[PDB]
Amino acid sequence: DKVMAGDEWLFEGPGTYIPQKEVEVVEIIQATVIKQNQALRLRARKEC
Amino acid sequence: DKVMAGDEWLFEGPGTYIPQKEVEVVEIIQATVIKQNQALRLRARKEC
Amino acid sequence: FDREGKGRVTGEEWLVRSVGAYLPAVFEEVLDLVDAVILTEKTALHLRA
Repeated sequence: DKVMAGDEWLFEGPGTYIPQKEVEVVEIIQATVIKQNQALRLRARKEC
Repeated sequence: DKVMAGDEWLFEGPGTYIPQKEVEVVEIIQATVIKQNQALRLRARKEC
Repeated sequence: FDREGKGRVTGEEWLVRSVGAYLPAVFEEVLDLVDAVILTEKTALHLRA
């Protein structure tokens, strides 16, 4: 698979890309953090 | 007997081979250890 | 966990009380590393809801 267009959509999994300081698509985030007991609550959102 | 292929299988007994630091098949283990009273319990195993 | 909804996250489990197995994968462990408590002599559990 490969994409030549797009709105806002994140993805994880595979990888060969090297986080280039020039362009890493937008931003990069490594590793999996949350332990076992760490629970998370999320909100709807939206601005203005 | 002689083998030109194989998975994981160990064997003891005869010998003329000289434990070459280059290749000794995999690893080498000399002598018989356990005395009389030494009892041993083994487990199934398997990983991942 | 992006906006409002959850991407894929799932909370479910089961345990391997099996003897002999490395355990860690890709630097991280399963989630914890413990040896056998050597269980129940005359204890039990009370299950509620």
